[PDB]
Order: sequence, then C-alpha cells, then structure tokens
Amino acid sequence: NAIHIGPFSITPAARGLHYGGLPHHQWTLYYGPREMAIKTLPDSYTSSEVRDEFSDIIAEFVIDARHRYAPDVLELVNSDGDAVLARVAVSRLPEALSGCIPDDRFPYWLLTASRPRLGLPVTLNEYTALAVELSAPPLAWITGLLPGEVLTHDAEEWRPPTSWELRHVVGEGSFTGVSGAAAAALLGMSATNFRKYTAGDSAANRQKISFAAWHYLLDRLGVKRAS
Amino acid sequence: GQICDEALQYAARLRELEPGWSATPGCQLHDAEQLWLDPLRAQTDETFLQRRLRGDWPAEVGNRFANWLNRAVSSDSQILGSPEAAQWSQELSKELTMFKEILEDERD
Amino acid sequence: ILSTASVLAFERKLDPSDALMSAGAWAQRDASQEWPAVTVREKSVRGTISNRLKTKDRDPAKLDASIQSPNLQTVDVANLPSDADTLKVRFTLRVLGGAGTPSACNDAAYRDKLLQTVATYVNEQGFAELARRYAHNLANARFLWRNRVGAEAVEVRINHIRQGEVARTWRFDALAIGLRDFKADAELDALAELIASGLSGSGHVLLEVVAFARIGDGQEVFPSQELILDKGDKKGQKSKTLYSVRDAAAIHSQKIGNALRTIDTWYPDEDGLGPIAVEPYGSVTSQGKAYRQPKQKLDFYTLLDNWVLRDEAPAVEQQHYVIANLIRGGVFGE
Amino acid sequence: ILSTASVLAFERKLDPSDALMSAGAWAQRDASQEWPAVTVREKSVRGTISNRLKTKDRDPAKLDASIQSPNLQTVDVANLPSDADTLKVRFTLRVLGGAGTPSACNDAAYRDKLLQTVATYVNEQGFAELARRYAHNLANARFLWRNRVGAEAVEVRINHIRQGEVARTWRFDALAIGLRDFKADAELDALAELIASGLSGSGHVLLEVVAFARIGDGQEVFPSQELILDKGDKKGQKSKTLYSVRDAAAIHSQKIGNALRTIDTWYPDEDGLGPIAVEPYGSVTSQGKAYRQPKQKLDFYTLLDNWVLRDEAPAVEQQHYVIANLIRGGVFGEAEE
Repeated sequence: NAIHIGPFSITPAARGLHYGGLPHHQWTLYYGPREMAIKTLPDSYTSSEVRDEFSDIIAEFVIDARHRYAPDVLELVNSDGDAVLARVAVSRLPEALSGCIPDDRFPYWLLTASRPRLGLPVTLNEYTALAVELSAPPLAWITGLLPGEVLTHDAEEWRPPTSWELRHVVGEGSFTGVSGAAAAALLGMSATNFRKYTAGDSAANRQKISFAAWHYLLDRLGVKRAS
Repeated sequence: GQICDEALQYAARLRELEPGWSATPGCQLHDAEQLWLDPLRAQTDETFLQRRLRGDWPAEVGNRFANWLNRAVSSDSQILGSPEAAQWSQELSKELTMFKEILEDERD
Repeated sequence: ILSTASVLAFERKLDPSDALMSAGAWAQRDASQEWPAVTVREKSVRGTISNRLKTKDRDPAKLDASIQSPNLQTVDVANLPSDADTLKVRFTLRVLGGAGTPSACNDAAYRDKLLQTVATYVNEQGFAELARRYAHNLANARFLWRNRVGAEAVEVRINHIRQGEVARTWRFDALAIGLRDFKADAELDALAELIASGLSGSGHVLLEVVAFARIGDGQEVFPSQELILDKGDKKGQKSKTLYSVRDAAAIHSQKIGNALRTIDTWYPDEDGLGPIAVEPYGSVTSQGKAYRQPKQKLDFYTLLDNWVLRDEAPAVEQQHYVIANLIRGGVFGE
Repeated sequence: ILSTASVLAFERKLDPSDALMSAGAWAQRDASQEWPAVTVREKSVRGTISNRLKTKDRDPAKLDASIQSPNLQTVDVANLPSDADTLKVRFTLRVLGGAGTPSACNDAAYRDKLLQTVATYVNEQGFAELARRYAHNLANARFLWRNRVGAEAVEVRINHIRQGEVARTWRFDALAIGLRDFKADAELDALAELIASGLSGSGHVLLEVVAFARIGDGQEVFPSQELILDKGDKKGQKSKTLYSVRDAAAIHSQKIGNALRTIDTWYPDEDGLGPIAVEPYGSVTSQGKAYRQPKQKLDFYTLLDNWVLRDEAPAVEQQHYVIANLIRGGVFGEAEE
C-alpha cells in the first residue's frame, strides 16, 4: 500500500518487525529513483500519519529546490548606482549585457543582482519591453526539476514527459498544487481524457500529451512563460 | 540587557562548573580572557601567576567584550551617517559599561 | 554604447625586491660584498604610563598605583655593530613595461578604448617625465624612510645588469638630490632613459640598488615593523616585531614601492608640501587626510572616467597622474 | 534514431604533476639537483582605501575617517633568495593514449559510433598537429604563468624517461619560441612525434620537464594561490595563501594542465589575440568572455553532435578542437548545468 505525494512515493518494506513489543514497518520515502529517507513506523498508523511523518522532509526539499532554482533578478537603478527603483525576476538575460558601472551620462540602468554586475543603460520604455519579454512566471523554479528536453521549444528535440515528470506539476501533491480536474479544465478536456495522460505505462490506455498541450499547460500553470 | 545578563550568567556557570583552572596547550589570549573569567589559583596554578591575576583586575577583557559587542552589532555608513546608530552605540556602550563594572567588581 | 568595466585589474610595474640590511665601515663600500647582515635582536623595555589618560580625574592615588607597575614589554630592536658606521641597504628593481593593458577586464570595448587612450598618451609623449621622477626617487634614498633622517652622507650605487654582469653604473649623492624638487642631470637623464625604455617595453630593465647611509657607530636602524598578535603574555615580542629575511633585518618590498612612486606633485590642495605617493584619492596615512578628494574632480576614478568615456582628456599633469596610477596597478572595480 | 548518451565521461590524457619550485644561480643550471626549494613566508601589509566608493560614501568626513582606521593583513609571499636569480620549476608529465574511449557511457551504439569517428580521425591524420601544438606549449614555458613575464632568459629541458634513466633530452630557448605562433623545428617535431606516439597508444610517454627562468636576485615568484576559508575573523588574519608541497612553493597540477592545452587558435571571434585553452564554449576567465559561444555553431557540443549523430564532419581544425576536448576529458551529457 504505497503512498504517492506528487513525485514522492512512500513504500513499506514488505516484512515488518517488532519494536518495543509492537509491530512496525520500515517506510522508505523516494523522490523517483533517489531514496530520500527511511523511518520505522508502527502498524495501526493511518496513511495520513505516514504522510505527516515525511511531510517535513518533503517541505525542506521544496524549500531547497525553490531557493536553488530561483530565477535571476535584474534591478533598475538611477545614475548614481545605489537606490534601487525596480526589480524584475527574469528567466533569461537581455543578451546585450556586458559589465558596467553606472555613471550620470544616462539616468536609468539595468544591472544584474549578481555581484560582478553586467548592466545596460535603458530609458524606461525599453526597460518595460525587456520586462515584458523576459519575465519569469511565479513557479519558474519547477523548471529546474525538469529534464530540459521536455521544456524545449524545438519540436525536433522535444520528447513528451513521463508520468513521473508530469506529476511535478499536475496532482494534489505536486509543486503547483493543481488537481487533475482543474488541469483538465485548463486544457478544455474531460477529467477522464486527462487521466489517460497520468496512468504510467503505455499498455493501460495511456497516450502521451502533445507538444502544444504540454506547453500551453506549462503556460497556464505559471511554470514556463511559453511566448 | 538580556544578552549582557546571559553572558554574565554563562560566565558565572562556567566558573562554578569547572573544578580547577587547567593549563592549556598553546592558549594565548584565550588564556588572556580566561584569566579574567578565572577561578582561584589551584595546585597546578602558580602562586606568582595567581598573584599577578589577583593584583590586576581584567577591565581590558571587558574591552574585548566590547569588541565582541561590535561583532554582534553590525554598523556602517547607514548607521554611522545617521543619528540613530550613534544612540544605539551609546546604549550598547552603557550596557557594556554596566557589565564591565559588574566584572571589575569581582577582581582587584 | 560604452561604459566602464566592472572588473578591471592591473598588474604592477616596477617590482622591487625586499630590501636587505647589512653593515660596514665608510670607504669600505667599494668592497662591500662580505659585509655582515644587521641582526634583529631582543631587549626588555619597562616605562611608566606616558599616554594621555582621561584628564581632570580627581584620583591621583590610582595614578600613583598605576605608576608602581612597570608594565614590562619585550621589544625587537636592530642596531649597527659597534665597529661600523655605514648601513648598506640592497635590493633589486625590475622594470617590465606594458602599462596600459589590464590583467583582467569585463568589457572588451572598454578595454580597447582604454588601450588606445594609453596609446595616444604614449604617442603624444613618452614615459620620460614619469621615468624622470622615478629616477629621482631612486636617486635620493627615499626608500630609507627613517634611516635617512639625520644621516651624514648617503650614497646610491645603481647597477644596470643586462646579462649576468653589470652593464652600467650610476653613482649619486642622495643628499644633493633633494626630496622636494625634480632637477635635471645628464647621468640622471640617462637613468631616466633606461627606465623609460623599460616602461615602453623596448627593453628588459633590471637594476640593483645599493644605498649607503653614514649614521654612526652602533646606531639604531629601522626595518619594517611586522604585525603583532595580542595573544601571548608580556614576553615574546609583546610590543614590537621587525621584519626579517633569514637572519637579516629587512624592509617590506611594498615599503620600497611606496617610496618609489612618491612623485605626485599635482594635487590641488597644495604644492609646497612636496610629492606624495600616487593613489586613487591620493592620501597619506601619516596625515590621515585625503588629497584628490572626489568632491573635487581630481581623483583617479573621475579623471579616468572623463578621459576614457567622455573623451575629455584632462591636463597633462593629471594625465601623468593617471598613467602613474596605471603603472602602480590596482583593483579598479565596483 | 541514434541519440546522444545520457552519461558520457572521459578521463584526461596528459597528466602533469605538481610543479615544484627551487632556486639557484644561472650557469649552475646543469648542476640543479641540490638547489634548495623556494619557501613560503608570511609578511604584514597595511593597506590604504584605494577602491571605488559609493555615492553614500565619498563624503570627506567619512573618507578621512576611513583613512584613520587602516586595514592590516598577513600575506603569504614567495621570493627567490638574494644570492640566486634563477627559478627552477620541475614536474613530470604522462602521455597515455586511448583518447576516444569514454570512461563511462550509457549507449553502446553511441559508444562505437563515437569510437569509429575517432578512428576515422586517426586514420585521416595522426595526432601530429595536436602533439605539435602540445610540444610547443611544452617548449615555450607557458606553464610559468606570471614567472615568465619580464624574464631575462627562459630555458626548458625535457628528458624523455623510458626506464629509470634518461632516454632522450631536448633543450629549448623558450623566449625564442613565441607564445603567438606555432612554428616548425626538427627537435620540436621529434618531441611532437614522441607525444603523438603516446597519444596514439603505440607507446608509454613519461617526460620530465624542467624550466629555468632568469628573474633576478630576491624577486617575487608566483606559485598557485589557495582558497582561504574564514567565517567571522579577527580583522588581521591572512588574506592570501600560497600552495606548497612539503614546504616547497608549488603550482597546482591543473594550472600546468591549463597552460599545456592552450592550443585553440580556431575560435570564430578573432586570431589576433592568440591561442586559448581548449574548453567547451572556449572561455578565458581573465577576459570574462566565452569564445565559441553556442549561438554560433562552434562550441564543443554542437560540433560533436553534428559529427557523431548526423555525420556532418566539420572543418579539419574544428576536428582538431573536438579531439583536443576529448583529450582534455570532461563530464559530457545530461548532468547538465
């Protein structure tokens, strides 16, 4: 009786033991193939208690993955160099940056927040254009946990995500927190036709999501901008 | 004021906790502040070094505690250029002066 | 569009060695190859409270109680021997050239702009003014800092060493050449042409600089003072430690380098005080004050930014100051 | 149908050792077996305020008050002795061969496709261009990084060591051979033949490289710089540490290895700058820039994927660059960053 919380799975050890006189089982928490933890929990534990034993490790994983794959931050400053006027989390860099110290020849500069700064002089209309073009969605860090060939725009190199990669973004335990019904309603599809995507093996009536549906779903969940 | 009292209580509990004052291998300035936090001279401790410790009170160790307080309180041109950081440093100096008076009351 | 680079680092030219100290008698200086090195020794010191304590204290009894403790310290000292009156200080100075190119830089366009700006400086005039002032600071024994004050006769022998042997010799009386003004002399101009040939990259310059200072028999010399830990007790050099290469008193090479680049006579606050060392916000630590203060537009950063970006090339004196700062090297970045 | 392997790792060829520094006098360069090592000492440094300031700073009271309280540091330093003017740098180098075989690989089809691609490279031309450039970087003492700059005379002795004794000796004037171009010379081409014999697996190449640089008496030499870890220090600790092997100042092995593979002249940006080290997205840290940027199709990964998967073999100098990156080794594949 395994337990699935998004991409995580908690499985018991198929033969218990007796600790302190009481029957126990070893539960292993996996994130895909990587084994994350082992606990020894008693029997007569409901599955909610088994979930709330590993919820702390799952939450620390979410904290570390959110901080590690955070998108970049550009800062709009004035001509002196201090006194930040605006910040924008970008998912890409504006391609014309090259290491600059702002002077008073131009009144608005766009620097990286990383310390050997790159920057560019802007004039509040091309800043708005760059911020509209390059901004990052509120859940861009989930793109750090995805293989990168399922996130590409090149249709020749794209391969459809597996069920485990699909469970990062769709499901009640996923990192977006969006159920299969709401994600079916986002794609204009029935809950059953969408549950066909989340089976796991191609024999049990599982077809793969298409290129346009996957990228539009990543757009609508707020994960990839998909311009 | 809570941190100064916690430091005073930790010094008092560390002084009462250790039975002797043990010599340390290669301990300069740790022994230098530990002489200010020292108990009485032991059998291993010399009467001359014990008399030198008893003669001079360790107020300079309190100055080192002020160096610890400057380590604790981050200061810069945002506080040094403003008027509130100087008042915060004055309050910290008054607390350090009260702690230095309480420390120097024992020795000497 | 062009802006200044965020990392910009220059390796220093005019590398000096560490200046070793030795001792001998005057007029034995032409056979001064076996002169023994000045040994750093230890001594005890115990003087009462001479520092200004908080005045108007109505307690003379605590003053008298503090006076009864001698506060014994142990002090490193360096004296001449009793049978020698001349201190011989020897180091080597290498002049390399290539003073415009940074060793690290972010922007390639700013790097090319700065390279061509130093190129137009070099085409407009050579390094001969800066090399003349550096040859003056080699000529007077300014690198003796406190070993020069109160000396009877100081003599500088400068050997240009092309191959393993000496190629040319210069000899100067370092008290004739003052520490104030920059004069002219044919031998000094020949040394300046050698230094300018080194700084232009037209040759490889290695100089051996020996200075003889007639101080007195058994007098006290002043090597570089080290940094002293406050961990130990009142013994074990509790107050003063002197820098030493192996059983020989010595001066730090950056002390020699600070004395060599004391050529800045163009700072706007005064000119009767004499030269100072070239620095961005050119400041002396002995006075605790900053000339080239950046409210005035004469610090190195504003001058270089106006020269390179806006093409507002400053006066030729300030151009000499900027190129002297690039010869000095540094970490110029945000 | 044939895709890249998810795991692909190559062990490096051209293994150098740590380069040890000793010091002596010139023309004792043949009796340089008992030359004492260059030791690493400490010294004190008092610093001014000589960096850029913010506009929150540069108020004159604040700047002068900053000049009042100075910064004192301890610094590791390395110099020659005052009676020696020659730096000697000695290391050993192993040329191994087997440059096409990966140390770890997922796909067997990718493995033997890559193996036969390297086999057609070796059949079309040997390692003679690559070994010529490697023997050039051995000949000019580029592994003296800053110890070469402004030196009077640099001389390189390379002893090919077959059994426990010398089998052959080369001698070069490293200031004659430039750091800019790759010339031809019969002794240098014999050394290139030996290195290409090692890279092809036909033999076992062990060289001992000794370099002599005439710097001057008491001047400062430059060993490798370590990385100092201090978290909340005492405001006068060390600010610079130097690498040393048994109290002998030394250069890291990967520093010597980065100076050996400075052979890439085929990068699309220019050729007036000179050769750079072979890297995927060929990048110099000093310029802060990436030549062979992958928006142009001249980085390592697009060239390798075109050559292996789709048989679009590039120009012969790009093939030289790709095989030099396979000699350099690396972790290629989907451990992507």
